[PDB]
This record gives sequence, structure tokens and C-alpha cells, in this order.
Amino acid sequence: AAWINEAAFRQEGVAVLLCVVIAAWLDVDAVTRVLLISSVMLVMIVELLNSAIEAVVDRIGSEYHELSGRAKDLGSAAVLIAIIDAVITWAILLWSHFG
Amino acid sequence: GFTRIIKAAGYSWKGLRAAWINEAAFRQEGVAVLLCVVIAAWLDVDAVTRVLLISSVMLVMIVELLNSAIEAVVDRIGSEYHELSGRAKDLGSAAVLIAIIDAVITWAILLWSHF
Amino acid sequence: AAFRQEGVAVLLCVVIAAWLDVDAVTRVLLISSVMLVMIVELLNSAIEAVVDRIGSEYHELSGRAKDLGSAAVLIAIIDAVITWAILLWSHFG
Ligand SMILES: CCCCCCC/C=C\CCCCCC(=O)OC[C@H](O)CO
Ligand SMILES: CCCCCCC/C=C\CCCCCC(=O)OC[C@H](O)CO
Ligand SMILES: CCCCCCC/C=C\CCCCCC(=O)OC[C@H](O)CO
Ligand SMILES: CCCCCCC/C=C\CCCCCC(=O)OC[C@H](O)CO
Ligand SMILES: CCCCCCC/C=C\CCCCCC(=O)OC[C@H](O)CO
Ligand SMILES: CCCCCCC/C=C\CCCCCC(=O)OC[C@H](O)CO
Ligand SMILES: CCCCCCC/C=C\CCCCCC(=O)OC[C@H](O)CO
Ligand SMILES: CCCCCCC/C=C\CCCCCC(=O)OC[C@H](O)CO
Repeated sequence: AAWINEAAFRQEGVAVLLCVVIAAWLDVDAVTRVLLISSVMLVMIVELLNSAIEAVVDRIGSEYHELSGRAKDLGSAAVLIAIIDAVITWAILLWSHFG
Repeated sequence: GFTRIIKAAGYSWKGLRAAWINEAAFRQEGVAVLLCVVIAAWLDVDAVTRVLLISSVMLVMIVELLNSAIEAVVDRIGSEYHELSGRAKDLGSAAVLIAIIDAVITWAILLWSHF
Repeated sequence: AAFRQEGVAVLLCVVIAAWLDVDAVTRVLLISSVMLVMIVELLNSAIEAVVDRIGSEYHELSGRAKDLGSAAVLIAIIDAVITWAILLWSHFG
């Protein structure tokens, strides 16, 4: 494990971690708490999987092939949909908690 | 600092566009997800239920995209009748199906409790 | 016997969730968390299969790919445990 040192995983991971702490402190019921923690962790999961795929693509080599770009782009799109899912989740659950 | 964000956005859009342009099944899937999201958005349910209905179909989309990413790596290598090519695609597909079955079931449970 | 024990795990979990006297939402969360663990494991296995398809010779990016995949699985597992602890604490509170 030497990937944890890279600035990008640092940023993404710290965002997720912060969100998990804040969710741990909030005055919400249990199901809401679980939803808030899960959406963000799913963003972490997806980013890790995406990076795994990027690592394989790069393992194959430097010469560009359309399917390499495609694999990376599809990975990114997955990450994007997860992020949007996290944002919808927090917005819907906390608009309710807006007081 | 936020150029990572713009770069990543652009890759992501290229990815959605590729998936959509290349397969009718992907387009029809995307329609089903958009319809589910809209329906979830207008339904008279509580907030958690709305989120479950949304997250389940979103998850379908996320896994469909990751699995397609993997298919593209396989096809990149050659797919020349290999044991692990087969295996890789088989595992990816199992994943997709699990997501879909879970979404369907989640919707049926939640809408049974609702109506 | 490394892929079956997981089906055992999920069947057990499902049995517990059914057995527990919880409402539909809670049940959906309990089973979903477990299900995500399976999906992520299957995708990790897919990556591993490709990595080995390329070559069994070591290469830093191969190790990197497997490490990232395994970390995904770990995060899903942690998320499952957090979900179960939370929902069950709530149910028994
Ligand atoms: C008070 C918080 C309100 C918002 C809660 C939901 C936030 C949802 C997701 C946060 C995860 C973002 C991780 C950072 C990220 O994706 O960075 C992009 C990369 O650096 C691009 O390479
Ligand atoms: C800028 C566009 C995107 C904004 C983020 C996504 C929007 C998602 C949810 C909006 C909040 C839900 C509606 C407001 C709300 O909760 O009203 C109170 C209850 O509905 C009353 O039962
Ligand atoms: C609140 C947002 C919910 C989003 C749910 C997931 C949607 C997933 C996939 C839809 C992708 C749409 C891409 C459309 C596309 O590529 O169009 C290209 C056209 O051919 C030219 O513009
Ligand atoms: C009255 C109940 C149903 C309400 C339906 C509301 C809208 C639902 C789905 C909209 C899907 C529209 C297409 C989105 C999309 O990806 O378009 C692709 C581009 O137009 C490129 O051709
Ligand atoms: C324009 C809807 C489709 C695109 C966005 C989908 C994700 C964002 C929001 C959907 C959930 C928020 C809608 C408003 C809402 O929840 O209202 C609740 C009402 O109190 C009862 O319906
Ligand atoms: C109760 C629905 C909630 C779950 C939605 C899961 C969506 C997953 C996959 C969509 C399946 C494909 C949509 C139908 C389709 O392709 O129709 C095409 C025509 O039948 C033939 O061209
Ligand atoms: C293949 C993915 C999905 C796997 C789960 C399939 C369905 C299994 C279990 C879900 C719950 C079914 C039983 C419902 C239940 O226990 O109801 C409670 C009773 O009414 C007693 O209160
Ligand atoms: C060494 C780690 C110890 C904790 C691991 C399991 C804890 C899981 C999630 C942390 C959530 C903390 C917020 C408070 C909390 O759980 O409240 C429960 C709700 O009040 C409903 O029971």
C-alpha cells in the first residue's frame, strides 16, 4: 500500500472521511444516518475501483488505443454518477433536517 | 486545484456519450433510470424511501458503467478466446445483474409498503 | 470454497434480516449493504482476472490494481458493519 500517499486519494478520501464524521454527529434517526454514511462511502468505493481499472490500462502500456480511453472515461462516468448520488442523498435527507 | 475536477468532468461526459452512442440497450437502460428517478421525485413517500428508490437505480447505472469499463479493457487486450477474458466478463456481468435484481426488488418492497 | 462461503454469508444475513422483526426500510438497508459487498467483490475479482490475463509476472501497476480493488472491498465491508451496528442498535434501543 503506497497509493494512500498520493494527493488525489488524499483529497477524495479526506472529503469522504469528513462527511462520515459529520454524519456521525448529526441529530438524525438511524436510517438517515446510515444513508448519509453509505452514499459517501460508495463514492470512495467507486473511486478506488476506477483507479484500479486505470492501473490495469496503464499496465498494458503507453501506446494509445481507443478502448483504453473508453475504459478510463467509463470509469470516470461511474465516479460522477456516484458523486451525484451522494449529493442528491444529502440534499434530500437534510432539506428535511433544515429545521 | 479544481482543474482535476474539470478534466474529470470531461472524461465522464465522454464516457456517458460513448456508452449512449454505442448501444441501444444502454440508451433504453438510461431511459428506465431517468423514468425511475422522476417517478421517485414525484411520489408521495418519505425522504428515506425516496432516497432508496433513487440510489437503487443509480447503483444499477454505476455498476453498468464499471462493468463496461472492464469489458473495454478485455476487448483492448484482444478477447482472443481466453479463459480469464471470459471469466472477467462473467464476473462483471454477474455484478450488473445483482444490482438490477436488487433495484427491482427494492422498488417492489417499497411500493408494496406504500400502496 | 472461497466464493461459496460468501453465498453462505448472504443467505445467513438474509435469514437474520427476515428473522428480525424490522420494517421494510431497515430490511432493505440490511440486505442492500450485504449485496453491495457482493457486487464489489465480483468487480474486484474481474479486475484480478484481467491483471492475470495480461501476465502473472509482477509489475508495479498490477499490484497497484489489485491493492485498489481489495481496498474497495474493504470499504464496502466496513460500510456493511456500520449499517448493521447502527440499524440493530436502533432496533434494540
Ligand atoms: C456538509 C457536506 C455536504 C455534502 C455531502 C455529500 C458530499 C459527496 C461527496 C464528496 C466526495 C468528493 C471527493 C472529492 C473528489 O471527487 O475529488 C475529485 C478528484 O480530485 C478528481 O481527480
Ligand atoms: C440545483 C439543482 C439540484 C439541487 C440538488 C438536488 C435537489 C434534491 C432535493 C431537493 C430537496 C427536496 C424537496 C424539498 C423538501 O424536502 O421539502 C420538504 C418535504 O418535501 C415536505 O414533506
Ligand atoms: C438526477 C440525475 C439522475 C441521473 C441518472 C443516471 C443517468 C445515466 C445515464 C444517462 C446518460 C445520458 C447521456 C446522453 C448522451 O450521451 O447523449 C449524446 C447525444 O447523442 C448527443 O448529445
Ligand atoms: C408522465 C410520466 C413519465 C414522465 C417522463 C419524464 C421524462 C423521463 C425521461 C426522459 C428521457 C429523455 C431523454 C434523455 C436523453 O438521454 O436524451 C438523449 C439526447 O436527447 C440525445 O438524443
Ligand atoms: C426534476 C426531477 C428529476 C431530476 C432530479 C432528480 C434528483 C433530485 C430530486 C428528486 C427528489 C427531490 C424532489 C422534491 C421532493 O422530494 O419533494 C418531496 C415532496 O414533499 C413530495 O413529493
Ligand atoms: C421496477 C423498476 C425499477 C428498477 C429499474 C432497473 C432498470 C434496469 C434495466 C433496464 C432494462 C431495459 C429496459 C427495457 C428495454 O430495454 O426495452 C427495449 C425493448 O424492449 C426492445 O428494444
Ligand atoms: C438476490 C438478491 C436479493 C436477495 C433477497 C431476496 C428476498 C429475501 C428476503 C427479503 C425479506 C423477505 C421476507 C419478509 C419478511 O421477513 O417479512 C416479515 C414477516 O412478515 C414477519 O413480520
Ligand atoms: C472502532 C470503531 C467503533 C465504532 C464502529 C461502529 C460504529 C458505527 C457508526 C458510527 C456512528 C456514530 C453515530 C452515533 C450512532 O451510531 O448513533 C446510533 C443512532 O443513535 C441509532 O442507534
